[PDB]
Amino acid sequence: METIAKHRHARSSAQKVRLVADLIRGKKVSQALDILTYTNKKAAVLVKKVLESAIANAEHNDGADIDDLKVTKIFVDEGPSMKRIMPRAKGRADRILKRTSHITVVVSDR
Amino acid sequence: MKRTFQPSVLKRNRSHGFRARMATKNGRQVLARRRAKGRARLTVSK
Amino acid sequence: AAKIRRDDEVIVLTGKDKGKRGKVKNVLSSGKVIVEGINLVKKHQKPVPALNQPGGIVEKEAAIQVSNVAIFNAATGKADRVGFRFEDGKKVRFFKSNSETI
Amino acid sequence: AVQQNKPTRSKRGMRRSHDALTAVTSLSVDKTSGEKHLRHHITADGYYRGRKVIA
RNA sequence: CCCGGCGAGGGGAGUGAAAAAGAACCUGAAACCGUGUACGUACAAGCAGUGGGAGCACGCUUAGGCGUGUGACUGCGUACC
RNA sequence: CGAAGGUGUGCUGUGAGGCAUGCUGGAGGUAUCAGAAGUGCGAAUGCUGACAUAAGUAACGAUAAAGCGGGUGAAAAGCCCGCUCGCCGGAAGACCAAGGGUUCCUGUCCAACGUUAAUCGGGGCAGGGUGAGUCGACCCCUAAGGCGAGGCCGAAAGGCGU
Repeated sequence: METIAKHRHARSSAQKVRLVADLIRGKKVSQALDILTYTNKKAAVLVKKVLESAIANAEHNDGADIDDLKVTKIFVDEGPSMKRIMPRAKGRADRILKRTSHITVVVSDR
Repeated sequence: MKRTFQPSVLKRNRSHGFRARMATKNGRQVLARRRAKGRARLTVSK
Repeated sequence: AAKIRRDDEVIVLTGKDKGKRGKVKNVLSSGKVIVEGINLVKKHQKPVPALNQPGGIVEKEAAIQVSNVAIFNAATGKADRVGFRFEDGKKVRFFKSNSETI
Repeated sequence: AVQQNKPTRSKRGMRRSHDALTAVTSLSVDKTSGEKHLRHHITADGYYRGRKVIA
C-alpha cells in the first residue's frame, strides 16, 4: 500500500527544491524527519510539511503503522511562471520570471 | 532636469476645449470626424 | 395556448423514469416542468447558521423537458395528444383519440 | 565577452556535479532529559550537559 | 472525517456513463524539464555517422535458429543555403 | 458492438505514398468516375505565441549607524512599548499657491504589489470624516490681447475694424 501527498503551485524554484529532495530518498520516516529538522534551507520547511501530511493520510485512511513506513518516492516538477517588468538604464525594460514548483511524496510500508 | 509637459488647466481648456473647437470651421470638422468614429470622449473638457 | 398546464396528470415518455405518472407542480419559462415524484436528485447542502438551517444530503425534484411528457387519458389508460376548438364562445382542449373535451 | 556556441545539457550537469548538500552525521543525547541536540549546543527545553540553564 | 496558520494545498467519503470531465474544467501534438530500469563510459584526441564486429541483458523457440536494446575495438570520412 | 483527431506495431510499391490492427477519444466520415483551387516551407537581419542558454552568475539605488530587555504572534534584525547611541537644524523643521483627487481616521486580512521576512504599509475589503455675513471664488472695474451689430475689402472659403 502506497500513500501520496502533494503541494501544488509552491513559491520556489524546482532547482532549489531538488537539492533538499535528494537528501531523504529511500530513508525511514523518523530518520528523514530528523534530517530535515537540522537543514538551514527554506525548502526544508515545505518538504517537511508535505511528509507529515503523507504520514497522517497513511494513518487515517489506510490503517498503517508509523514504525514501518519508508519514503518510497519523491519528486519535484516545474509549474507556471509569473511575468514582471524591471526598468534598467536609458529607458530599457527587462523581463522577470517568478518560478513555481509542484512537490510529490509517496510513503510505503514495503 | 526640466521636461516638456508642465500642466495648467486654464491653458489646457483655452487651447483644446469644446468652445474653442466650436469657434472655427475646422474645429467642427474635428468634432464630426470624432463623432463618426464613435469616441467616448470628444474633447479634453471634463 | 399551451397544451400542458399546472395541476395536470401526465405520463413520462423518455428517460430513466419512462412510464411513471404524476402531477404537474409548476411551469417554467424555458420550456420545462416540475412533476411530483419524478426526476429526483441528491444535493449536498452546506449548513447556514442564519435561518437556523443545518446541512445534510437532500432529495429534491429537478426540471424535465416539457416535450418529454404526455397528457394521460384515464378512460383509455394511455398517452394522448391535445387539440383546440371553440364550443360556445370559448376555447377548449380535447383528446385526439376519442374527441372528448378535457 | 559572450559565447559563440550554445552549451549543452551534458555540460550543465557536469558543472553542477559539485552542488550536493551534506547531512548531519549524528545527534547527541542529553544525559538527564533524553533529548536530541546538535553537539556543543543546548537543547530546545534549555538543558546542556545535564543541567538546566534557561527557564 | 483527516494533516495544515479557524491558511494555500492535499488525502478519503459522496454525485455522475465518465472527475488524468473539479471550475487554471472537450480533445491534449512539439520544443523544453524530471523519476525508474537495461547496457556503455575515468591512458583517451576532430562534422559524431557509415562498413565490419566481440561481450552483456531480455522474449519466442521445431533445443536448430531467430527477434529486440546497448555497443568495447577497427577502415573510410572537413554541416546546410 | 465506437467517427474524425492523437500515439505505437506489422506488411507493402521505383518514388511522392498505401493497407491492417492494439491503446487514447467520445460524434461524425465518405468508395468510384468527373469538376474547381486561399493546394505541399528550413532559410527572406521574414510575422505572432511558447520555451531554452549564459546562471542560481551580476545586482538589491547615496559609507547619517546601531545595541539590548519586555509584548503580540504558527514564525520577529525590520511592527508596538522602554532605556542608551548617532544624523539635520536658513533644514532633512512649520504653513501655502500651482498640480493631483480620498492617498486622511478607525476596524479587519496577507494571495498579488513592497527589489529580502512581514504580525507592518501610501496594498485588499467595510464603515466614518470637510459646518463661514467678516478666509477665498462668484460679484463691481479695467491692462496686453480676443470677439465684434451695421461698415470696408476679398473666385468661394474668408480678412480688418466702429
